[PDB]
Amino acid sequence: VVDPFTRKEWFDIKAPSTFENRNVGKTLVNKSTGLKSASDALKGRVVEVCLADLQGSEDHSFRKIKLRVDEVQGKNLLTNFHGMDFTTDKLRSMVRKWQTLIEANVTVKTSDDYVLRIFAIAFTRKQANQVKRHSYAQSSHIRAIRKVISEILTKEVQGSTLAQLTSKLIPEVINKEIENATKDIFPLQNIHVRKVKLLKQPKFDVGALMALHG
Amino acid sequence: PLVFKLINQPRPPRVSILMFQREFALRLLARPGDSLYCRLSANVQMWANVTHIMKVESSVVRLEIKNPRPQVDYNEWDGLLRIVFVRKNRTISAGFKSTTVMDILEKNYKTFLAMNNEMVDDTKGSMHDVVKEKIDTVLKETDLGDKRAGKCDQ
Amino acid sequence: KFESRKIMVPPHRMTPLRNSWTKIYPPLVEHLKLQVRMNLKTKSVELRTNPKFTTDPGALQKGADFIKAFTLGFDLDDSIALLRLDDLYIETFEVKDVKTLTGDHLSRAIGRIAGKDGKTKFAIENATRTRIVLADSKIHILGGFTHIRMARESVVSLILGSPPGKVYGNLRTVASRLKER
Amino acid sequence: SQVFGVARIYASFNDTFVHVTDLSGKETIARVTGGMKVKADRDESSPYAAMLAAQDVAAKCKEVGITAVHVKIRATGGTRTKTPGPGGQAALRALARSGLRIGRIEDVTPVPSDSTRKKGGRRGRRL
Amino acid sequence: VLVQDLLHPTAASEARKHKLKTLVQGPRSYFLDVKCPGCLNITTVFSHAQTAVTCESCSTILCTPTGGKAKLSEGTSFRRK
RNA sequence: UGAAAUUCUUGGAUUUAUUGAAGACUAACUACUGCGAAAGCAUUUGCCAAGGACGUUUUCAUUAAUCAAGAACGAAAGUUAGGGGAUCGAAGAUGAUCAGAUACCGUCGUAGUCUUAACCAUAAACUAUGCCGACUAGGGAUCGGGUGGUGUUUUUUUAAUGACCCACUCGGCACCUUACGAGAAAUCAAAGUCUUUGGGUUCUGGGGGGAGUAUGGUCGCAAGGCUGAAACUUAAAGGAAUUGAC
Repeated sequence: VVDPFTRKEWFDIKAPSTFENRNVGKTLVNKSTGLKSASDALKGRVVEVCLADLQGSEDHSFRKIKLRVDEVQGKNLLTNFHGMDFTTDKLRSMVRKWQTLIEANVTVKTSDDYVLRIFAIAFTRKQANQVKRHSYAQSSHIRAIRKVISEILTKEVQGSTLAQLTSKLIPEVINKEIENATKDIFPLQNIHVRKVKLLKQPKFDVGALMALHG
Repeated sequence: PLVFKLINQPRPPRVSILMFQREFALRLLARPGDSLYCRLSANVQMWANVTHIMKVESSVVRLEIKNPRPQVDYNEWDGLLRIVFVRKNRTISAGFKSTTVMDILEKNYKTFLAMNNEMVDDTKGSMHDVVKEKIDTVLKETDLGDKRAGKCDQ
Repeated sequence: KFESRKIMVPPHRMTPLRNSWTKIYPPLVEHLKLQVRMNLKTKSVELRTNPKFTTDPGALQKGADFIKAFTLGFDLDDSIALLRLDDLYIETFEVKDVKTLTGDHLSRAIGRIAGKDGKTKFAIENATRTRIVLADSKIHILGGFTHIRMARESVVSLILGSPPGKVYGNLRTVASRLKER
Repeated sequence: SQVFGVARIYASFNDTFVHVTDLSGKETIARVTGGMKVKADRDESSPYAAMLAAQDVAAKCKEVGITAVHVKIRATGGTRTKTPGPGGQAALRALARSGLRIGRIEDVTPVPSDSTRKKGGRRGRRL
Repeated sequence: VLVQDLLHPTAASEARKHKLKTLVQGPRSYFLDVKCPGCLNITTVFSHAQTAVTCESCSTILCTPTGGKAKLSEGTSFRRK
C-alpha cells in the first residue's frame, strides 16, 4: 500500500585511516524506526572496493578490499578491514598456457590475535636468451619455492599487526621479498598475493576501530 | 489396471470376453516360474478364473470374477507383491532394506501398530530389531525370505 | 563529461591488432567520434568519450562491442557491421557445457564442427547470416538473436555426434523456412 | 559526484535479471524482469525485453535519483554456461543508452574449482 | 660414408663417443693426487668418488659425491693420476 | 522447451547479502609432456616401502630368453553384509502434448554413484600391431641423467648456486620427410633386412551363416565367465582404392 521509499533512510559509510579516500559510498537503510535493529544492520555491512578507487590511482588496479562496517556515529559509519581479493579477469589474464602455476598457502595468526589465511601465487618466467617456447620448473623447485614463500609470509605476518599488514600490503612489499629470496631457486614473475581471508576475530573491540579511523 | 478394473468391479458381471496384447495375455496365464510370471497372474488366479481363447499380435481372454470373493486383502497383496516383483533379480532380504522402504514400510508398520499399541523399543532396527531384523525374521516366519517371488505361490 | 572503459588484449590477438590498428581506430575516432587510446604495455584499449564528441552513450557501448568482438577473433568488417547494426549480438559457449569430451573426442568434435577446409563451418555462416569464432574450447557466435539461436542449434547438433549430412539437411530446412518469411 | 549503486545482471537461458542494490548489498532498489515486461512466451528473454526491463530499471533509479552503478554481469555459472548471454549484453546497451552513470563494468560469474555431475547425463543435455 | 676407416678413427670423433661404444671400450675417468694445505700430504682420489674421501689426519672432506664427478673442497691442490 | 502444460509464489518464490552443515570433485595451469606391467594416475604437507634412467678403474661370473601347468593384479557395471547419502540418476511415480521437425519431453526421484569387509573377471581391456636380440637413412624439437664452455645473466668483491645458450653422450614419449625396401592399398624406420624364402620362442586362423548356439566339464550366492560342436544351408561375404551419372 505505502511506498517503502517514504520511510526509507539514508546513511553514509567511511573507510578507515590506512587508506587515502575515506569518503567512499553511502547507504540506504530502509527504516529509521528501530535504531537498535538499524545499528545491527550496519554492523553486518561489508563493502568490497577497488584499490584504485580507494587510493586515487587512475589505473583500475585489479584488486578488491573487503571492509566490514561496525560502528555508527551521526549518519557516519565506521568500518574495519575485512579482506583482500583480486578481480576475476585479472587472474584469467594472468594464468597462461606455457608457464607453470605455483600457489602457496599459509594459516596465520596476527599480533592483534586474528586468525587469518593467506594465498600467494607466483608463476614462472623465461629468461632473456631462451630458445624453448615454454618454461617448466622441476617439481623439487616447486616444493622449494612453496616452502620459501610459506616461511616468508609466516614471519612477515606474525611480526606485524592487522593494520601493519595492510600497510605492508599496499606498496607491494612482500612480493619483492619473494622476488629476492625466491630468485635463488628459480626465476619467477607475476608474484602477487591473491586472496586474504579472515577466519576468526578476538573479543569485540571498539577503541581500535577509533584508532583505525583517525 | 487393465485386468484389475474387472476384478474389484462391484456387482460382478457374468463373464468377460476381451482382446488385448498377446504378450500381456502371456502375462495373464503365466505359471509361477516364468519371466512372464509377475504380480498380475497371482492376482488374477487369486480373484478371477482366466482362460485364453482364440488368439487373434493380440489374444482374447475370458475372465470370471469369483462371486464368493476370497477374503485376502488386495491392498496388502498389491503392496507386498509390488515390492517383491519390482526386484525380482534381487534377493528378498536385501530388497526390504533399501533406505526409503525402511522408512515407508516403517511408517506403514507403525500405522499397522496404531490399533495394537506395541511399544517400539529403542533397539528398533539398526542393530537387532523391528526395522532391520524383524522384517527379515517375518520373511523366515512365512513361506518366503530365501525363496523368490517367482517361486512362491499365493 | 568523459566516460572511460578499458579492455585487456591477449597476445594471441595482439598481432592482428597491431597489424590492422590503422583501420581499427579512425572509424571509432572519426566515423563514430570516440576517443581511442592504447597502452601496448598493459595491453589495454582505452575507449573514452569527451564533451567534444557527439553525445551518443550507446556509441561507446557499440565501440566496446567492436573492440571486444575483434578481441574475440572476429573479423574487421563484421565488427564494423556491429558498429552499424544494433541487433547483432555474441553467444559464447564451451564444449563441456553441452557434452563432456576428453582427448581426441574433443579434437574430432572440433574437426566435425569445422569440416575439411572449413566447408562445414563456412556453409553455416552463409546460411545462418552469422559469423563464428571457433576458439580452443570456446565458440563465439555473432549475428541476430534468432540467427545466433539457429547457429546454437546447429553447433549443438554438431557437438553431440550427429553427422554433417543431417546438419546440411536441417541447415537448408532452416534457411528455406527463414528466407521465405 | 553521483550516487553509486550495485547493478547485478543474471542471465539464464530463459530469463534476464537486472538488480539494482545499494552499497554493501543493502536493499533492492530497482528490480524487474523480462518475464514481467513482455507477455509473449517466445519473448521472455529476448534482447528486446531485456532492453525494456533495463530501461524500466533506469526509470525507477531516476525515480529514486540514484545515477551511478557498479555493474556486475553474471552468467548462470555452476555447471551451465559461464558467459553471460546477449540478454545481459542488450541490458548493458540499454543502461548505456538510458544515460545512467556507469562506474565499473565487471563480469562476476561463479566458476567452480572442480564441478560435480551435471544434469546432462553421459549423452549431452539439450537438443 | 661409403668407404671410410674404422680401424683408425679420427681421435676427435673417437673422443666424443660413449664409453662403452668406442672401437675398443675403456674408461673416461682418471685419478688424482690431491693436497690439502692443512697437512701438505698426497691423498689419491678417484675422479668419481662415491664416498666422502676425508684426509688422513684432519677431518676435512676432500671431495663430495654429486652425480658423476666428486666436488673437490675449496682450496685444494690437485694433479692427475 | 521447435513450441507449450505439472510443480512454488502475498505466510514473499526467484534473485541479493551475511553466515553454517554435508558429501563429492580436484578446473583453468594441462602439451609441443611425465609416471605405471597393464587397468590407471593432476591441491598442500608429512610418513612408509618401492622403481626406472644416468654415473661408476665396485661385486658375482652364465646365473639367461620365451613360456602349456600354476599364480598376482585387473576400468565400468553387477551380488552380500555395515557406514554414508550433497550432486546426478538404470527402474518407478508422474504432467504431458504437436507436429507427422524426429521422437516427444518436463518434474520428482529407490537402486546405484562414495567408502569398509568381501564376490566377479568382462571392454573398440586398440597402439585394432606378442616378447627377447642384431643391422639398415636423415632432421629438428622436447623429458630424465651426465661431461665440457677463459658461454651468458642474476653480482655477494670474486666465486659457488641455480636458470638459459652452445657442443657431445645415454635412456625415453612423440613428430616430419623420403624409399633403398615392403605392401593389395591406405600406409610402414618397422608392417624393412621374405621365392635370393631359416636369430630364439609363446599364442591364434583356414569362405559365409547356422553359432560363441546345443551338450558336457569347471569356476561363481547370483548375474555370468572359461572350454565349446554337429546336423542343416549357401556363391559369395569381404579389405583397400577409384570415378561421376536421381
